[PDB]
Amino acid sequence: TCPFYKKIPGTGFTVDAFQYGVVEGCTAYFLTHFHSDHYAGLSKHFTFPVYCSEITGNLLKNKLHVQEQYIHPLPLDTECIVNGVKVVLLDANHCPGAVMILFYLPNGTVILHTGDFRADPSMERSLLADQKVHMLYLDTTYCSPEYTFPSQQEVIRFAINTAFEAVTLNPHALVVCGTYSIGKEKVFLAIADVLGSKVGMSQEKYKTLQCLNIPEINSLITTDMCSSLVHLLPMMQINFKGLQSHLKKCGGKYNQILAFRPTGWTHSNKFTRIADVIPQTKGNISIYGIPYSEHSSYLEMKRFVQWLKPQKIIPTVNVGTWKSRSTMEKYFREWKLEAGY
Ligand code: NI
Repeated sequence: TCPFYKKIPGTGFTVDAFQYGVVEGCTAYFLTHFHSDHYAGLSKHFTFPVYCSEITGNLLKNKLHVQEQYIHPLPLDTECIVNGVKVVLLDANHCPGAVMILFYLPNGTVILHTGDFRADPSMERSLLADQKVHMLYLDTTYCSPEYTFPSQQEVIRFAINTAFEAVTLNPHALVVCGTYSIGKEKVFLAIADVLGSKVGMSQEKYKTLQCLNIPEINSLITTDMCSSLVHLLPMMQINFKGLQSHLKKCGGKYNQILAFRPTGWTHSNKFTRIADVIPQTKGNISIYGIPYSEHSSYLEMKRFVQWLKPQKIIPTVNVGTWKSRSTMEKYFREWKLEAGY
């Protein structure tokens, strides 16, 4: 049974609600982005209309084989009418194709659903600037003040400088980057670019990347592993055994691996600056955990919400425990009292 925080009142609409069977009274199913916890239940046998971005629609068609007749892609930043209701899709600054959705209810209520997002001050000059929002369905992933991490720009600067230094010292070092979903593509693209290489990967991952409208992509990726000195592997393989085994397969082309695990937040963020991050090393293998987040930090979240001044907030993440729920509701009230709405 579909939970309440996935239904939009006064509409026939649900958001990221594909794992509950046919939802009573749902006439349109919105998908905010192509991450498995959100698309869970879509497949080629789905026969209701799906509304989403062009990119998300590319992945539904090619990866999950959803039939074209049920995929309704919408352009960003454009007022659109769905089943008698005005909607706008906005960039969520999450993974490729990820959107927030503004719903203009027939009774005059305005609702913003963030999907997954990383709040940014640039959002204060989108189409959100122009009108009041009554209800906010908020990505509360890191809604607590211990959740700090650097900008994405700082993290990429660290990774490029690290990779470039290592490979310039040793031209026989291989760089490996972990992945388990879309998002965070800048990590491996930035490093390949500084090294003058293409990124090598499996056919299945290359296929996924060909759906994402990245400019000049045919210039940056390849399935020819032998022509590439940046390789992508599944995240699960980014450990000493997995990497040793990979290094065996490269046929004595390489004698060292430098590997990156982009995580979200880890507790080593409570102590160590990005500048000061160090790898775990065993022999000729080193592994760096880097905190590349595609969700709001606590401070970025707070600033967006205090700018927006919603009358009601409904969290969409960390909803399963009373302690989590109580924690979030305390922060929302602090924010409201400090800013005066
Ligand atoms: Ni996500």
